[PDB]
Amino acid sequence: ATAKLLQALVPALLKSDVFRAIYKRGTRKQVVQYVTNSALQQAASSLGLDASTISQLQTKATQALSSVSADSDSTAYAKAFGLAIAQVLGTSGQVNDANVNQIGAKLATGILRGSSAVAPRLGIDLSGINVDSDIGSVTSLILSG
Repeated sequence: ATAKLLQALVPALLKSDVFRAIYKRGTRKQVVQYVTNSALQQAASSLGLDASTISQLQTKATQALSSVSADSDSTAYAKAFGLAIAQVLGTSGQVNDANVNQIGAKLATGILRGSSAVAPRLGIDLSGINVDSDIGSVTSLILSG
């Protein structure tokens, strides 16, 4: 399900105003790693995944983040999330054609909500950003677009 999983999740992250405000060009690497870890724990645990699968997701996300340059834009971070998620969940049995879009929407929901919950205390101002509407917009992209 790797292709359809990327096609659901990554466009949602690319179209998200929350994601663009948090995963900004030049963000300190430790700030990105922290928010990513927190967002993936929230998103993956919402799917009920076992702890070993979540650990593998966190390792793969760290490896994907290490490839993102300091001059890269938010688009490169969205792709890194997709790479790690598709590497861990694309072929194990957690995701198939019947649920791939729904899994993408639930992961996008958890990544956006989980990132927004911790970004302010890491110094990232989310003033003015309507997370509820942002999440509704990108899940609607996945289910209708």
